[PDB]
Amino acid sequence: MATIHPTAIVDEGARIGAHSRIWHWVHICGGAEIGEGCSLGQNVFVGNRVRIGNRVKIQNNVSVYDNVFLEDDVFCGPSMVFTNVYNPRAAIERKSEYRDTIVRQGATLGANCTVVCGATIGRYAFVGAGAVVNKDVPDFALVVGVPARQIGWMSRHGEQLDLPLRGNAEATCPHTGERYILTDGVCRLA
Amino acid sequence: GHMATIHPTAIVDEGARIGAHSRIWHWVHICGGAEIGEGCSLGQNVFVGNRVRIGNRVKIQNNVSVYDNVFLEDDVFCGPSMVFTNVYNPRAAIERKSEYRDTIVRQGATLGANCTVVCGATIGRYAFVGAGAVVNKDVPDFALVVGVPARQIGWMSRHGEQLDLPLRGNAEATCPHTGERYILTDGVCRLA
Amino acid sequence: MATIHPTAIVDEGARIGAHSRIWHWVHICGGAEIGEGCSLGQNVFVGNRVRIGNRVKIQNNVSVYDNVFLEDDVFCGPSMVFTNVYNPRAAIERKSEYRDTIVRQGATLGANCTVVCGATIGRYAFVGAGAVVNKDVPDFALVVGVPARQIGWMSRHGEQLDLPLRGNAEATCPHTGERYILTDGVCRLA
Ligand SMILES: CC(=O)SCCNC(=O)CCNC(=O)[C@H](O)C(C)(C)COP(=O)(O)OP(=O)(O)OC[C@H]1O[C@@H](n2cnc3c(N)ncnc32)[C@H](O)[C@@H]1OP(=O)(O)O
Ligand SMILES: CC(=O)SCCNC(=O)CCNC(=O)[C@H](O)C(C)(C)COP(=O)(O)OP(=O)(O)OC[C@H]1O[C@@H](n2cnc3c(N)ncnc32)[C@H](O)[C@@H]1OP(=O)(O)O
Ligand SMILES: CC(=O)SCCNC(=O)CCNC(=O)[C@H](O)C(C)(C)COP(=O)(O)OP(=O)(O)OC[C@H]1O[C@@H](n2cnc3c(N)ncnc32)[C@H](O)[C@@H]1OP(=O)(O)O
Ligand SMILES: O=c1ccn([C@@H]2O[C@H](COP(=O)(O)OP(=O)(O)O)[C@@H](O)[C@H]2O)c(=O)[nH]1
Ligand SMILES: O=c1ccn([C@@H]2O[C@H](COP(=O)(O)OP(=O)(O)O)[C@@H](O)[C@H]2O)c(=O)[nH]1
Ligand SMILES: O=c1ccn([C@@H]2O[C@H](COP(=O)(O)O)[C@@H](O)[C@H]2O)c(=O)[nH]1
Ligand code: NA
Repeated sequence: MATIHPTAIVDEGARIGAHSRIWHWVHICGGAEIGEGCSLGQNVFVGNRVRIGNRVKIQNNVSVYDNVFLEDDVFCGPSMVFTNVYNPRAAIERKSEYRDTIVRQGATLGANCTVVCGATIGRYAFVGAGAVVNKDVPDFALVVGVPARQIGWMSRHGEQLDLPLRGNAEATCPHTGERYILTDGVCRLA
Repeated sequence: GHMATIHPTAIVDEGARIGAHSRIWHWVHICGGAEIGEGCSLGQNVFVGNRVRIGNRVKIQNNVSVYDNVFLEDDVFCGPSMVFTNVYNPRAAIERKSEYRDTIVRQGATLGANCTVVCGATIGRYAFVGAGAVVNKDVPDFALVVGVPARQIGWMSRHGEQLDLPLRGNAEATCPHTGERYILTDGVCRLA
Repeated sequence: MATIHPTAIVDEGARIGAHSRIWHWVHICGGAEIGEGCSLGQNVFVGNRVRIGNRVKIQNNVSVYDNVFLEDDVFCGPSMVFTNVYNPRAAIERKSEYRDTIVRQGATLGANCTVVCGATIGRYAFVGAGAVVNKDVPDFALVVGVPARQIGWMSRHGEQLDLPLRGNAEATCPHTGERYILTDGVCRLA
């Protein structure tokens, strides 16, 4: 019962869950699987070998290529960019050499960021606008820059935690008060 | 032949106000609340939201989404695939319509190709944002800013070439193309 | 001769060679010349004063504006960005001041990179994802960053060569055995 703009093209075979919204001039390939309550903005593209979970918000001009997997509650900001071939050359087809990109639950991919294929983006990570991610991003990490480097940690709500990057510590979300534990430089929810 | 108006493939929703002599190109979608002035150009796959005002002689290149809460004064230039935003710290599971921040671009400013403006910034008159920069703080009138994140490296004339003015302090410079005079007062540049 | 998606608009006059594929909602202007075996992805734009060679792969959301020239076997990654006016101001028409961008054979332009007009990108150069190029890129140079700086040398195959960044040296691609010579910091096939 997904609603699909009449100008969108959803190829036979594609599966789109209930309450999803597909906007103007979107193309979804027939292999694609998209969950419930998603939103796909103007000119989105989705390939065949793609799984998108529930409540995923994909803004305008995002191309979700083959070998990209988005867990539930992922946010893909305006004009952010995925890839699936690491070292493309026009003369050499590298279909068989695709690298996976996995975006874990609740991660936010800022506007106009780019993700080099092969990276995993952890749960509730936050990739600043314009960043170029070329390594794995820890759960809750705030990363910015070209290439992206970690400068802090972000709570689920989306504000920085008073927690060092390394070692062992604990902190609370400035909004909800919920506690996070850092152990050897890895952040988790308590 | 005849002058282009609004390409037939564009979708201009009922209620949109578009001024005379503006050109709207292929597969543009303009929402019903928008207002767009005279003499504007909107490139391929532009999107324009409802809560948007665009002045006169605004040139918006391909693949720019002028989302709700973005406001563009006369003579602004939005380069190819530059990107605006309206939520500072988006999370898919957190509704943030009530927390949008306005982005205001003042007269004559240039936003280079593939730059990004983090919401809430104000871009000053005749500012120049280099290609690919990421703006996350206000940009003074006439400032030339580049980089991720953007830092000021000079001052640009209205004509669009750097002025011989220091970044800080008091100074004066003249545009050699027009002879227009600029005055720097404690690091703030104005046209004389 | 090309295959053209029915939603594409290819203006009268445009020349597109055999075995080319034009995908959804692409607009090609009537002065354009595109060679054989090219692929133009979703929402590509091609201007009038444009020559694109053979086997050029142009991914989604690339606008090949007037005064951009792409040699054979060029790869333009997802949402990379060309320009033709150096210092745009909406009040001043600068058609007459366009600066050329020439991309030489086999160069790769990574996803979401940007090229400031006037640059020449050398043969088999490799511009990293997200870079902003504002100076000429040597043949075979690997450049990254905003603005782009050279960090190594890429073989035709698209893997770094065992060459110093500067100086005089030689190296061999392990995949093909082809030999490269670095002379005063200029790399060429022997
Ligand atoms: C649909 C499609 O996907 S089409 C295909 C489009 N694909 C792409 O555009 C992907 C382009 N790939 C890249 O940019 C890759 O990062 C490559 C090919 C440049 C990496 O090349 P490699 O030789 O493996 O270099 P390596 O990863 O060892 O990096 C060397 C240094 O350059 C840095 N670097 C590498 N790539 C980038 C980049 N794009 N931007 C900034 N820095 C970069 C690395 O961070 C490292 O520096 P550090 O040690 O200071 O962190
Ligand atoms: C339609 C739609 O708009 S959907 C919503 C899309 N919205 C977005 O993509 C916005 C993304 N937001 C951002 O990137 C923001 O800059 C945030 C959320 C990362 C800022 O997080 P904050 O915790 O407030 O960080 P803060 O602003 O204090 O910056 C900390 C440091 O990081 C730098 N920084 C922050 N963001 C960036 C960025 N995107 N790129 C590079 N540097 C950055 C700052 O400049 C500062 O360093 P400095 O002191 O040397 O100048
Ligand atoms: C269809 C269409 O094309 S519409 C037109 C769209 N066109 C554009 O968006 C082009 C925008 N132009 C630019 O970004 C240009 O680089 C300009 C105008 C900012 C250059 O301005 P100039 O005054 O000539 O500066 P200049 O080239 O001397 O550079 C000064 C310094 O800034 C750096 N710099 C210049 N532009 C950039 C940039 N975009 N990003 C990062 N650094 C930059 C230079 O590398 C130099 O630094 P360095 O000496 O430490 O390397
Ligand atoms: O002959 C033309 C002129 C313009 N455009 C479209 O208009 C945008 C703006 O082009 P230009 O900068 O020349 O704008 P104009 O001032 O001519 O509207 C281009 O990217 C294309 O989207 C086009 O398709 N054909
Ligand atoms: O089955 C397909 C194959 C390709 N594409 C479109 O073609 C572009 C380029 O695809 P690919 O790199 O696979 O290019 P090819 O060389 O196969 O034309 C994709 O981004 C889509 O726009 C598509 O819609 N369906
Ligand atoms: O009234 C609307 C709401 C949404 N959109 C399209 O949906 C995208 C997602 O909007 P939102 O879900 O972020 O509000 C917008 O970028 C645009 O593509 C519209 O065109 N009109
Ligand atoms: Na971009």
